[PDB]
Amino acid sequence: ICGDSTECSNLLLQYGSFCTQLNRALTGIAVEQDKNTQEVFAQVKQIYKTPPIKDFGGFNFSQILPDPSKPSKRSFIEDLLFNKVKFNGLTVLPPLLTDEMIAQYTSALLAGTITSGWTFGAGAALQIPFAMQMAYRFNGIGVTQNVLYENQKLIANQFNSAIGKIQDSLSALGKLQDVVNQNAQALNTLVKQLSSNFGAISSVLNDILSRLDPPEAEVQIDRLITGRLQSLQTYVTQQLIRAAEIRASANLAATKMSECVLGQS
Amino acid sequence: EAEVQIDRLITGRLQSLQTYVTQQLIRAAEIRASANLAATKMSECVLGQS
Amino acid sequence: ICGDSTECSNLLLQYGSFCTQLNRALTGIAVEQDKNTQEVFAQVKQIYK
Amino acid sequence: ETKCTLKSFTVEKGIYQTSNFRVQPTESIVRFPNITNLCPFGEVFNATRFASVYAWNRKRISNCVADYSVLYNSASFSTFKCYGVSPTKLNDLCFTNVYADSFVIRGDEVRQIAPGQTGKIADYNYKLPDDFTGCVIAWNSNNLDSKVGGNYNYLYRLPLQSYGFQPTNGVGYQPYRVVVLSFELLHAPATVCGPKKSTNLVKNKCVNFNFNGLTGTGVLTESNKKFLPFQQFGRDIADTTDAVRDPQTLEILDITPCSFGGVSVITPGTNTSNQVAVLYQGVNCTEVPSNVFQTRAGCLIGAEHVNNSYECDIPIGAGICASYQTQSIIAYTMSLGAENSVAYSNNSIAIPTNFTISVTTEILPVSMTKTSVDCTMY
Amino acid sequence: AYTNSFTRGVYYPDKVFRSSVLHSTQDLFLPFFSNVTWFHANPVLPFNDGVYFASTEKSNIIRGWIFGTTLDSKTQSLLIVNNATNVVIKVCEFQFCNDPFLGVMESEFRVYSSANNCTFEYVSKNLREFVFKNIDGYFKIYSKHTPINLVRDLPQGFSALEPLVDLPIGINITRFQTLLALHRSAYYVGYLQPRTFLLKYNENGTITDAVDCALDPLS
Ligand SMILES: *[C@@H]1O[C@H](CO)[C@@H](O[C@@H]2O[C@H](CO)[C@@H](O)[C@H](O)[C@H]2NC(C)=O)[C@H](O)[C@H]1NC(C)=O
Ligand SMILES: *[C@@H]1O[C@H](CO)[C@@H](O[C@@H]2O[C@H](CO)[C@@H](O)[C@H](O)[C@H]2NC(C)=O)[C@H](O)[C@H]1NC(C)=O
Ligand SMILES: *[C@@H]1O[C@H](CO)[C@@H](O[C@@H]2O[C@H](CO)[C@@H](O)[C@H](O)[C@H]2NC(C)=O)[C@H](O)[C@H]1NC(C)=O
Ligand SMILES: *[C@@H]1O[C@H](CO)[C@@H](O[C@@H]2O[C@H](CO)[C@@H](O)[C@H](O)[C@H]2NC(C)=O)[C@H](O)[C@H]1NC(C)=O
Ligand SMILES: *[C@@H]1O[C@H](CO)[C@@H](O)[C@H](O)[C@H]1NC(C)=O
Ligand SMILES: *[C@@H]1O[C@H](CO)[C@@H](O)[C@H](O)[C@H]1NC(C)=O
Ligand SMILES: *[C@@H]1O[C@H](CO)[C@@H](O)[C@H](O)[C@H]1NC(C)=O
Ligand SMILES: *[C@@H]1O[C@H](CO)[C@@H](O)[C@H](O)[C@H]1NC(C)=O
Ligand SMILES: *[C@@H]1O[C@H](CO)[C@@H](O)[C@H](O)[C@H]1NC(C)=O
Ligand SMILES: *[C@@H]1O[C@H](CO)[C@@H](O)[C@H](O)[C@H]1NC(C)=O
Ligand SMILES: *[C@@H]1O[C@H](CO)[C@@H](O)[C@H](O)[C@H]1NC(C)=O
Ligand SMILES: *[C@@H]1O[C@H](CO)[C@@H](O)[C@H](O)[C@H]1NC(C)=O
Repeated sequence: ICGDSTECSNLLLQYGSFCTQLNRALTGIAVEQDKNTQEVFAQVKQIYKTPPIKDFGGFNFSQILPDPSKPSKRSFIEDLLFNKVKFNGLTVLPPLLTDEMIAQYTSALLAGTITSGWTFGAGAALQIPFAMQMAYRFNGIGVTQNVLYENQKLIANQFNSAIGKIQDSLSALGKLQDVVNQNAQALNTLVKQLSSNFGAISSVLNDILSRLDPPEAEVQIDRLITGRLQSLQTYVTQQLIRAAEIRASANLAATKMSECVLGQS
Repeated sequence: EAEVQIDRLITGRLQSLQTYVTQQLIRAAEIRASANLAATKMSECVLGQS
Repeated sequence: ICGDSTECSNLLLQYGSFCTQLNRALTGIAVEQDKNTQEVFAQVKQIYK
Repeated sequence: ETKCTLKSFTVEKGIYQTSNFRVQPTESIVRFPNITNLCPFGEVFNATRFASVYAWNRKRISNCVADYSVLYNSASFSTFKCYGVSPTKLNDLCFTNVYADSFVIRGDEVRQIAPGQTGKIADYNYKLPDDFTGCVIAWNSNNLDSKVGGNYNYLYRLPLQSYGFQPTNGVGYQPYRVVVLSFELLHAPATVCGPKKSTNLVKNKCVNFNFNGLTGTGVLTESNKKFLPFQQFGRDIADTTDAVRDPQTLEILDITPCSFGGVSVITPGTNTSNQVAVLYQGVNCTEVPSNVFQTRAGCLIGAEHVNNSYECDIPIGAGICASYQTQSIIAYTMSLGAENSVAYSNNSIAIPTNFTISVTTEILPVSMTKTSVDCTMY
Repeated sequence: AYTNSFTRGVYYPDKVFRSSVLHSTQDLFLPFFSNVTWFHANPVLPFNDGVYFASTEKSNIIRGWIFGTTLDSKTQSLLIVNNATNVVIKVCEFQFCNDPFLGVMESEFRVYSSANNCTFEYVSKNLREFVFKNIDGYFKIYSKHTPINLVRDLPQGFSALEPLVDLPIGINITRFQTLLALHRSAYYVGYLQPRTFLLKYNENGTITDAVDCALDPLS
């Protein structure tokens, strides 16, 4: 609002706790964004590792297991996904979890599934060979389990080709671009709203102040204050409405991670 | 003269009351989803086996 | 706000992008309504008889 | 400060935003352009032969750089009155035209060159309007204009009489030279005005700057962009000034917003200790005003950095947490969790031989309080 | 004759550097694909709001313009001239020949016959564009000199015009003319209207393309 000037701060002091409320509102939003990520990804007790062999019954998981020749240790498909997506009081805080940590949670969820099926989601991880776990899952959809063992090679080839098609279909993510776009565009409007007079002589708190004397200037500075406070309320109310939509989405993601990754649905 | 000074109070108090009423709508929409989840858990965990 | 009056329209320009914001908000919830019924009813590939 | 921010005498463990850190700027550097045509008054105030009183001269000074200070302080003038405008504020205003009228009168006739007078001079030789704006300057010139035997070349209308000036005349009969400056303001776009100084220009320090009109604050730094040779300053997307060109040396300088950021206080809780650590958010830890520790989230003071890794206690950010463990506070990188290694093989299975019955709780809000307001009574 | 500009008469709206930024402006521009008069070799034209003015030659037949309301005494006017020496801006009250020009011995200047009350002085194939405008007692002049590979026809292309001069005169203007060097031994006139454009800025800060936002639905 004011911004450096001192004639503005004493006038704005007359409005009560309007600015304390807005900072509380924005701080709650920022604390909720870390809990969103903790609820989706930190769904595992231990950090599980895959064994150095890769004898998985002919199934090939190399495009989705971590890449040891990288600082970030992401997988091939996680590398494809990451290449496709100071001011007047404004600040951006960093997330609590790095995305190295997030990639490390996801690789442990992956090694839990490939090595123990669904047992690590209900207690201690109990190893089972991958073809036998695949045969347990064929039973869960009502197919008899020799249909898997007599067709193992064909089933493994089909999995491998379908995994290969995903990178080509990747190298889509518009749902992740929209959030970034809407937020950047709503932050650009707040800054552009600072060059408007709102019905004062000018929109810059010095030229109003060095071309009039106090009784005359306080009138214009109150109009500037009113406009700039209205802009900030519009911004904060829309961030509150937009964060409740992101929370309903992270809640759906947590349920999917529980029910589709840690079990069979 | 008191009209001009009473209007300055009216505008401020209206603003503050309407801010209160917006933030309650946004907080009630969140309590509503929690109660909707509690109603599903009562059906699926208490009157059944999930 | 103004309703076919140029005197009012030029004074409305001193508030910036309030009307652009309002139209953008209202249009985004008109687009969401068609998505709403596409997600409920178009859950079938063929028209079976 | 935390107790005051919360309005309480007991703070529970957490992390609280308590205030803000804002570097302070010293001195005000006022930059500006040079001064070529500073107006050569040394022709009207330095003439070898003035003009009569009944046919005064009229020079129309025009677009220039006028320095009324060399006039005002020259101490050689016996009379320097300013009417529309006091003298010291002349070198800070701008008009459309300045006129300068010149003539020669007696010594005691200088009091009729003023708005609203009468006498043979102001009646019909030279009349000043009643809302004059300029200034009147006058100085004695006995040695230049008066000559033995009488200088009969200086006439006045009374139809014409001549002062016979002579060097042995009492003061008040010796010749005085007069110059009347009249500032006028028609309705043009601009014209001549005072001068403009320019302090020094530093760098790499939060400063309060003015570049021939551009008023701002920030750190100035040597640039490597190239304007076109008529562009003064550069702007960003979202329209903020981020580069300028120095008028005198004509080099481009970037303008970075001076550092700033919230201040947070990390406390183990007053029921445990009264020690405290302080986070200056996204501030470089060399410009804050023991343990100073730099984080991706800002500069942390009052906690020591260890190499162990524990479960997160108080979240700082970017993977860093703090705890009250090692009688003090410490920093580090949180722990994702233990490390379990499944002995997977192509023909091995693990099967449980026992079980435990466990029971856990889950708490959910269903309602909140129903309130009503009465608009009118509030 | 009349001819069609294509994308012509774009000037830098002001100082302030700038790079790749489809920046949007409201100002007085020459609309795209306009109806520009054609003159051969001239008469008194109007001004009414700024002027675009191109010209083509290798010799120099176009030797400046003359501006004002009456182009005579009893009111003030501007005069911008160029003999084989260099430019001569001037602001007096004049008496202008109703057909004023300069010859080419090489003796010339039958332009005016009066130079009273001067309030401003100054002394010191091809395509030469100019934009003249007059706001708040300032008479602004933008210009650009591009080389054609023709002799005297209006080409096609994009080329932004850079500010040249600024004169705090105060003069009123309603009419203007041209000046030509006779024989003794092609030019156009557009007008400017309040439009809204979208300028594309290079990384060095030059305007490389533009969009006139009132041409068609696509724009
Ligand atoms: C798992 O699949 C990948 C393909 O995505 C295999 O890697 C490729 O193998 C072919 C030949 O089979 C090579 O031409 C490619 O250069 C390989 N791409 C790489 C190494 O990035 C990989 O060999 C498969 N795993 C196993 C155990 O066969
Ligand atoms: C007229 O010209 C003279 C000579 O150039 C100026 O006199 C100078 O005044 C300064 C300050 O009083 C002295 O320090 C110099 O010594 C003087 N000059 C000489 C040669 O001694 C005078 O200032 C000029 N008048 C005005 C109004 O500018
Ligand atoms: C403004 O004046 C200063 C001097 O008052 C000029 O500084 C000179 O710059 C040149 C560089 O071309 C140096 O060689 C000179 O030694 C400088 N003079 C001094 C006294 O330092 C400056 O160039 C002037 N401004 C412009 C735009 O030319
Ligand atoms: C299965 O686990 C239970 C414990 O949950 C074992 O029962 C415990 O046995 C120890 C030693 O005999 C006693 O000290 C405890 O009191 C028993 N617990 C309870 C709750 O009674 C049981 O022996 C285990 N069974 C097998 C086959 O290992
Ligand atoms: C708080 O203080 C009470 C009594 O002083 C003590 O019993 C309790 O353990 C304290 N809490 C903590 C977290 O230290
Ligand atoms: C703080 O400034 C110093 C001096 O330039 C620099 O070396 C350091 O990297 C800066 N801090 C960060 C976090 O980059
Ligand atoms: C932490 O370990 C690193 C290993 O690279 C070492 O260089 C550093 O000195 C250690 N820090 C402390 C405080 O001992
Ligand atoms: C320009 O306007 C005149 C006015 O009559 C018209 O005759 C001519 O065809 C127009 N030229 C173009 C290119 O539209
Ligand atoms: C060119 O024209 C100007 C117009 O007054 C004149 O002053 C100048 O002397 C002319 N050039 C020559 C060489 O005479
Ligand atoms: C302009 O010129 C005319 C004729 O030469 C003269 O009468 C008039 O006084 C002049 N204007 C001024 C302001 O002196
Ligand atoms: C220009 O002419 C108009 C005629 O309507 C007149 O009102 C105006 O005062 C003139 N300009 C100046 C600066 O006097
Ligand atoms: C100007 O722009 C061109 C192309 O955009 C670029 O190659 C060049 O480095 C820039 N600067 C110059 C020519 O000084």
